[PDB]
Amino acid sequence: TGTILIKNGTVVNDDRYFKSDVLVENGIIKEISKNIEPKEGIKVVDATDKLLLPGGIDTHTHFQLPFMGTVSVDDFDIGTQAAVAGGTTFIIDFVIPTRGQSLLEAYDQWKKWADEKVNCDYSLHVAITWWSEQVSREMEILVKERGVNSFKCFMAYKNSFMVTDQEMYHIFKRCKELGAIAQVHAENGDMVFEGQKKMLEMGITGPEGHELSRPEALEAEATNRAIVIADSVCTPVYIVHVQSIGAADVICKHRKEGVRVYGEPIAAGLGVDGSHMWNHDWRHAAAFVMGPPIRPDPRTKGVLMDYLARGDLDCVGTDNCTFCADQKAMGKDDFTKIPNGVNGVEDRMSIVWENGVNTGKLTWCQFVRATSSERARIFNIYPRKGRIDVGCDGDIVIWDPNQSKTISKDTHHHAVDFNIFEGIKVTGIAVTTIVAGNIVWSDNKLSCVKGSGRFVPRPPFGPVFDGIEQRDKVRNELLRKVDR
Amino acid sequence: TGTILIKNGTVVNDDRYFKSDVLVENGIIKEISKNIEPKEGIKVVDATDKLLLPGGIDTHTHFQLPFMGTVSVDDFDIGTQAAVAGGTTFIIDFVIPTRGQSLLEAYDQWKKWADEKVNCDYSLHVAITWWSEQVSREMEILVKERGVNSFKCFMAYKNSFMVTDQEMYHIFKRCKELGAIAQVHAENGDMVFEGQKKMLEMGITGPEGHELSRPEALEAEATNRAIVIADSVCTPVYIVHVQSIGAADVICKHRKEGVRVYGEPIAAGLGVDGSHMWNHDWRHAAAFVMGPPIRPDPRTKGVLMDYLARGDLDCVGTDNCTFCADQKAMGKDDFTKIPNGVNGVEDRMSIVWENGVNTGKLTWCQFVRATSSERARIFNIYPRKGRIDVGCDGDIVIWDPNQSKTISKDTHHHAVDFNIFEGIKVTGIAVTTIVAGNIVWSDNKLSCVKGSGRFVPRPPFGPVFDGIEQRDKVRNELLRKVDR
Amino acid sequence: TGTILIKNGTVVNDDRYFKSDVLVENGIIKEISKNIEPKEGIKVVDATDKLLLPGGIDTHTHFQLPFMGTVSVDDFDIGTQAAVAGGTTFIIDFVIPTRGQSLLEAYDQWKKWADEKVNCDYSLHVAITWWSEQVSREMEILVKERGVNSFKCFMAYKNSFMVTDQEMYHIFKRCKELGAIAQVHAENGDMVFEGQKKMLEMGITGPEGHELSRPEALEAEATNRAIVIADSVCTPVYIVHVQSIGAADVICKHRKEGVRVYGEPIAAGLGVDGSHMWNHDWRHAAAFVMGPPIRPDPRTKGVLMDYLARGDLDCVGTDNCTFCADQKAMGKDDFTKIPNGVNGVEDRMSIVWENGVNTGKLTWCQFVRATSSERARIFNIYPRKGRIDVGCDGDIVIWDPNQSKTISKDTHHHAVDFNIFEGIKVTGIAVTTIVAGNIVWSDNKLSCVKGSGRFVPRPPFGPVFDGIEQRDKVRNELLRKVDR
Amino acid sequence: TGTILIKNGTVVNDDRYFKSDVLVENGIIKEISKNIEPKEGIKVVDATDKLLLPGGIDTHTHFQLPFMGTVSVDDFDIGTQAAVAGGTTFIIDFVIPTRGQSLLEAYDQWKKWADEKVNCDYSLHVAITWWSEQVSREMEILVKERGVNSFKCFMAYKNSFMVTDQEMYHIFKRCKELGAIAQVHAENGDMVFEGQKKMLEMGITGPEGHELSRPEALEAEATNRAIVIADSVCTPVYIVHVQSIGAADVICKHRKEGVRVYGEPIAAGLGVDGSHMWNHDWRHAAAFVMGPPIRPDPRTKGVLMDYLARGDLDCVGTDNCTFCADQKAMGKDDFTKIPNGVNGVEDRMSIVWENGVNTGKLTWCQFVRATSSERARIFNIYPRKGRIDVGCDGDIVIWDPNQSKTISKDTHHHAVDFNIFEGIKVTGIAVTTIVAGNIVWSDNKLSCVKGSGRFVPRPPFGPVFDGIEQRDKVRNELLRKVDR
Ligand SMILES: [Zn+2]
Ligand SMILES: [Zn+2]
Ligand SMILES: [Zn+2]
Ligand SMILES: [Zn+2]
Ligand SMILES: [Zn+2]
Ligand SMILES: [Zn+2]
Ligand SMILES: [Zn+2]
Ligand SMILES: [Zn+2]
Repeated sequence: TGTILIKNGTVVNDDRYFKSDVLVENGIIKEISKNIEPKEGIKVVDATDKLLLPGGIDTHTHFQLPFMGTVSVDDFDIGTQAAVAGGTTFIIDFVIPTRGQSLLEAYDQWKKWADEKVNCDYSLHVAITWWSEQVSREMEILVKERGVNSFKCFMAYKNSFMVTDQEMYHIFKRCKELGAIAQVHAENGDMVFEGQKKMLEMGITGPEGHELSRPEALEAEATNRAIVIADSVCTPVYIVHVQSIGAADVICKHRKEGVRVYGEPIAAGLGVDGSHMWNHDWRHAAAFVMGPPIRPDPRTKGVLMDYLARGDLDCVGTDNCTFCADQKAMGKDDFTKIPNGVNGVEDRMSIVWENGVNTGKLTWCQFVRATSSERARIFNIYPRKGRIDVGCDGDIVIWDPNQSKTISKDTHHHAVDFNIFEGIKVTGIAVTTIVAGNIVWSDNKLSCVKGSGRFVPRPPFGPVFDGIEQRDKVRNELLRKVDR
Repeated sequence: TGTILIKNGTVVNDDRYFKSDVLVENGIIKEISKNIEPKEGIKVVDATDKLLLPGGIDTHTHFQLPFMGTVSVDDFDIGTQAAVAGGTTFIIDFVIPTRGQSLLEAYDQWKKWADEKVNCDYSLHVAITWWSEQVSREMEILVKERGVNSFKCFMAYKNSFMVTDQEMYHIFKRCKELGAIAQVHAENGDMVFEGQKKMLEMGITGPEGHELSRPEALEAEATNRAIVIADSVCTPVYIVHVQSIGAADVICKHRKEGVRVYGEPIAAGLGVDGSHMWNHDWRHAAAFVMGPPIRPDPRTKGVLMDYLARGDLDCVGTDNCTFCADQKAMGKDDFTKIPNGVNGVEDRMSIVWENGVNTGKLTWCQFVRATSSERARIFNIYPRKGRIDVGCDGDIVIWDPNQSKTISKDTHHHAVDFNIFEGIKVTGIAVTTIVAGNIVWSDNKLSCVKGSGRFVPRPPFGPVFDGIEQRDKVRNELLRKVDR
Repeated sequence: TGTILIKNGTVVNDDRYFKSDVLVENGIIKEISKNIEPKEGIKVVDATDKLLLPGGIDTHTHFQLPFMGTVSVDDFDIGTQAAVAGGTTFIIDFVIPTRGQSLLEAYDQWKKWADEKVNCDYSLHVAITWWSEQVSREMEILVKERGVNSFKCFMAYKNSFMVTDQEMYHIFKRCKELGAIAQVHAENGDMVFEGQKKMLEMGITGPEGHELSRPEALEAEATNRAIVIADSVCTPVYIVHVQSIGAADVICKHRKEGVRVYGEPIAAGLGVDGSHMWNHDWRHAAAFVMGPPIRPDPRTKGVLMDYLARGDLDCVGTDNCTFCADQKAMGKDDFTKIPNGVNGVEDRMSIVWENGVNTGKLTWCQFVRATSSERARIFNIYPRKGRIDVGCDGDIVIWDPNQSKTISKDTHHHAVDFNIFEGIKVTGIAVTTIVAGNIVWSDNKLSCVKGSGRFVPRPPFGPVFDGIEQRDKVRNELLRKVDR
Repeated sequence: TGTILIKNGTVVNDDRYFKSDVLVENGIIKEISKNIEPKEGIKVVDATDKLLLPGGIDTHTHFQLPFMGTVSVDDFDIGTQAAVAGGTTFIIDFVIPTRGQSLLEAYDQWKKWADEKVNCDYSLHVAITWWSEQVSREMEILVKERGVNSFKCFMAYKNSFMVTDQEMYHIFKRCKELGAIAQVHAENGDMVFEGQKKMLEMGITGPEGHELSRPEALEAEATNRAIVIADSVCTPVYIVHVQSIGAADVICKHRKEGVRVYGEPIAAGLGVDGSHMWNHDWRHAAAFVMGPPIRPDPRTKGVLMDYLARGDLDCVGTDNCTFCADQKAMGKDDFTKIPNGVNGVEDRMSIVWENGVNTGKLTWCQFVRATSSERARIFNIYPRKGRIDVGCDGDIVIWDPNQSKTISKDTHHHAVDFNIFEGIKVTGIAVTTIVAGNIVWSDNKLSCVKGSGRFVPRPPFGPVFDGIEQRDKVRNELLRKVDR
């Protein structure tokens, strides 16, 4: 039906929380009121002592990602099952063209894989893995016709996706022109390449070689450069998987001066540290490898959450990019061949809850901002997503702030046989998830429908562009020309 | 009637803006919709090309303040007329007991003056000008019975209102216990007193002696100390009239580490600099005198707005405390006897607009946050105030972002014969103000009703206390006792 | 004789290091040259592969301190033996008047205790434990007649030594007038008192209660306030035992803006952390108690050394204030009655060496600055002390950067039966110490002469006052008076 | 003779100042003593009420620089005359190979031009304008045979000298290996190129187009990147002409964490602001053009001096690169063709004095550090240069802190017919300069000898490399390899 009535709980939006019953009809919220009588035949859910949160939005997923002939184990079906079991009802995945491949053809491939499989709504960012006139031209079609308002370039990955300062400059101008946000994987690629060469030459072949090849100052430098270029163009920039203190500090520094930069920590960075790469077990060590690496500095995750609470970091993704032991073992004598990526789609919200709320770092409202509402505004799908209000989509999570769980591979819903949050006790979990007025997770069991989810288009010139027309006006250099 | 229909404009809340018509019935918003047909006999206002903002909330007013036998010239009637002519539909004024005077008796006096005169809704903070057991006891009655959730102590004014560290500690614990926010006038009082003695001893008697007697480092030091004490108690603190870079930086520093501190710049600090105290005309110079002083550092107001945009400063007050030339002239041979205070209730919003929006520093939504919605949440009157939503109070401002005006005493609605924003050109003004569904400002004319406004109670344990129970839990020192 | 020739070593001053032989005659350096032939009968020391450093200067000692009827176990004889065994040839101790006691009478007592006992040269600071006209007057005699140029006030110790803002202001003006540096024990005394009351009321009686009663934000706040007051007066201020990151950051902040503030970390803060106060053994825990406490934040000592290397902290003292197990046990049911103080006079230099040099944090020259030369300039006894140059005092340490040692009570030369640096392995120690051309430590044995050491007077208006006359000129507020 | 006796003045070194007479014999300081009797026939100079400073060292000169077929107007003869008239007795100039030209052949050319012309001692840095195996190989000969210990690469000048991150990495490793300091012209070259294209396309052809083409964030970004790369290699880096607040802040940030970075402000940055590029007169505007540009932010020069005083910036150069009106006019319709460079060799010290000492920002000793002694240590020519001590070179400046002068082209000793410090009143000037015991400036007149000056070689592995062997040890990544 997509029709359900949720009674006796507390609604929590990012502006306030309050006691109210919520009615969803034909997948849309119809009524919010202190007491809604159940009519004949309507399904009723009890949220006594529980919270109604807008469904989580995961801004950073890589389901079913092709890599070196193999593929990520978590795909669009299993992946979205895991999402809703953890309170996340919307994922944004990355289209990743091969070099010289058309973005439209790559986009077509991605949307076909998803449309068939998704158990919840989704949308897509497009990575700019190579640059040319035709690429520039296909960006316009994506934005105008294919519901895209976000593009991603890489400062890392020399000899493949890496772009230069001159290219990045022009990519950002094109983003500006089309009203798209510009995303950046920000590490100094030339130095990551020299550091990989150095570590392997020293015989440091294990996963720990990964962190040592790329310390956090290379992430902070590249973050700095990408913001300086973006501020010159005068267009919104978005730093994906901000993993380090240094890079977080850079973002805070520039934001303070009024620069239009957004930042995205991820569940791994908020939940674990990089000392697992020094584990004597190779399998365990290699399982935590991703890029940028999870940082071994112990104060890292707390500081990332501090910035998150302040709004100097905006929203939490996962970078969900999962590979099995056998796939990971491709790099057993060479850390550079370990497929990069960890899990998080299922556990993001409970990890954010445990490390943010239960530490006193985040209030309930700041948790909703950090996990749905701000993402929605940034990618221009608010208030359809990320808000419990009349007219908005009936995607809702019944959250129990008092139920405990220890996270383990033995009980997760990922297709991969390892979890980086193994043994971590959390208090506060999703006990029922509702997508389009339908229960898809409840009583510790999934009731998904494969291919239920829909693609959601994202118009250009959203909130991230508010103020920029005026900024362009006041920064006009003709205002500063001397008439001689 | 308190019933009105506003058509063809854009609603602007602090989360998003959108095209919609707004219907107000019996003083409450009834319907928000893209097209509302006017019924028979209903008054219709056109907001074509205009914005519908929640009425401004001024957190810091001193209408009709007794001082040295005389009184502030702007009172509760004329004062609230000026407010609505500038888009402000809610003021919070300070009850100021004399030393040894009952707070309840002082509160009774204040509410009587206001109830008779106000043209818009209001509420009241209570200053703690002296400390004792009975004071502590009357705070409970105020909070429980008299609708107060905010108390103010002074670190300045030696030999009168000043409190010591030990007193401030206990006042904040009492605030914590009652669920009230703790406000602070933060200057080092002992040093302000020695600096006044020094300046006058040097023969520096003019208004410029005022700034020199109290440079900004005394404000920053006292701000620092008040937050450290408040963080130890673990209770929300609120820094009133943050006038300086140094004090703003201190607040940012502590907030970053997760300290629960709020800050309030004022219209004067956002709109002018303290170089007017060096004006060769004594009258002009003395007219800008207030405490803390307006700062002569030119980069001050821009930096205050930067912090405001970031949310490191929360909301804008006025410290509206107006005196005429004759009153100001009491201190003609002694700056210490110049009655302290300037205007701003009328011009706050246009000044914030001109310096925030038209500089590119603030978006439209961040302007609403800075002028209504955040104040409302902080003082626990959201979403009744500071939001255009169904069920909320029909206090609305029709804002024209494109109409210009030069501010002058020759056209203002203050009772005082001087304006600190004289000659300042602003673009973006309130063209119609609506309080409780009734037009009170339109077509450049007032149509107020004296004593129309109501007192609005403010429950304790509002948003400013979210997270604190958990913080108390995790900071519990018994968790850190060694069992020997 | 006080005559000795040191051959084959490297001289290390704070400006450069170089190979040279050093000749000392009648206690003064006579010649520095690449090759000095030994004459008939002259004693020769070999420093092949070793360094010649200026004798260490310990700016902060409390030998033989009266406390609650008992006395510190390390006195002026045993204490100075321990100093030279560790490479320190000059101590500055604090005269501490009782409240209402004459400073001159207290000074007389101190100098009598020392003159009889010291094995190396010394001098004395005077604490201002109470304030009055007569105190102000005795400060002038001390500075003019008794060789003192440094005075100390307390912001902590409510109901005893604590001074208010108004008193501190006037004490600093008096210091300014007399050309003395103003030292400050910087903790918020009112809050330390409320925190002690709170901890004991919770039943947290052990040493860990000490840290919890006084977290580092109370040190940082008081440091901040003391510098703001000192900058207003325009006179040099010196922060003793800077134990925390927060307080170090405050000093860096102000110094950057050009404020005349100096800071003194101590060997304990550079060498250990406060987690020893949570030791399950009461004796061990209580042994690390001092004020301000050693901080449990693990990154503390590294950050203190970073600032030291930068010159944002100037020189290292010890706060050597030692008590035996039996004395410590006075506070067995009450941490507030544990006599405050730890050891360090012997181990300061090796601890600074191990944590500064061997970490790569300090060069050899920066080590000499941090342990002698900067102290000497600050307290105006340079280049007589803290430099190997012709004409300078023949106090020299033969340092072996390659000899290792584990520090222990079983081998130290302190009179106390406990060492806070127990079990710490250091590489780089003093192997021979020379005071006034005489060997007092060599071949792991003492050869001191009791009462050999002399009192060294310290003229007012030293280096710490360079620039201040010009600062007073440019800050003259009459330059900013408006002529009306 | 090179023999002179200076009586009645105060010696000022960077560690202390003191009254003493100084005797120079055969060009070397022979005796320093409170009273030196003049023998028969010895020349005596009176420095009653005056200061004896070590001769100024200018680390950054471009005398006689070939540019676009023309040459800088100040050459090695006239240039060194101007230097000594301003108290500077040592210049370090840059050898600048054309692309594909041998460094040795370029070095040979430079040394030939200088040896014939210099009136005071000099030495040479070598710019790395292109990178190859042979270049790498010629660096070794320069360091081992030709007395060079400093090399310079460019991050600006796309399509000519610019180097990439990968090249810069390898250049710094080569510097490390040879014990040379690595200098960096730090602006983002790709962005400077796009900004030049943009400004000219907008029709902004005047000198103001220069600043607008290259705001300070491009200097701060490139400064940041060069330090991150240098810190990874673990070798000393030196930022030349630090012109901006942003870039100064970056250096402070990294230095704090212990990074081995040095910074060089220049006299123009310390003395004037970039608002002269907006002068309505084209000639005046174009005369202030250099790269990076002088910054129009008014608080710039004060903040640069603050950092200088702190030692976060080390020493002052000039970037003396002078062109006449006719040469400047090459870019009359195109700011990109204006030959870049301003004057400063003559006025550096008085400008530093006026803005540093007379503001209260620098003491006398910190002025000597900033103008000679620190440069000498950094480029490894201390204490031969930058110190008044026995054995050191008899290059001395008699400084009058009380003599005033207004700077003008009508009285300077530059060959160019314009001065950027025109009309600036300074108090404190060089009244007599002495090079190698000979008077070369006195009684407002030059008495130089052309080709008197000598080339001074600079050994590798100087002070800038102290600590680095230990840093390499502790940073060894093999210490962090997991043994599996
Ligand atoms: Zn990435
Ligand atoms: Zn990714
Ligand atoms: Zn106030
Ligand atoms: Zn007020
Ligand atoms: Zn103390
Ligand atoms: Zn002490
Ligand atoms: Zn350059
Ligand atoms: Zn240059």
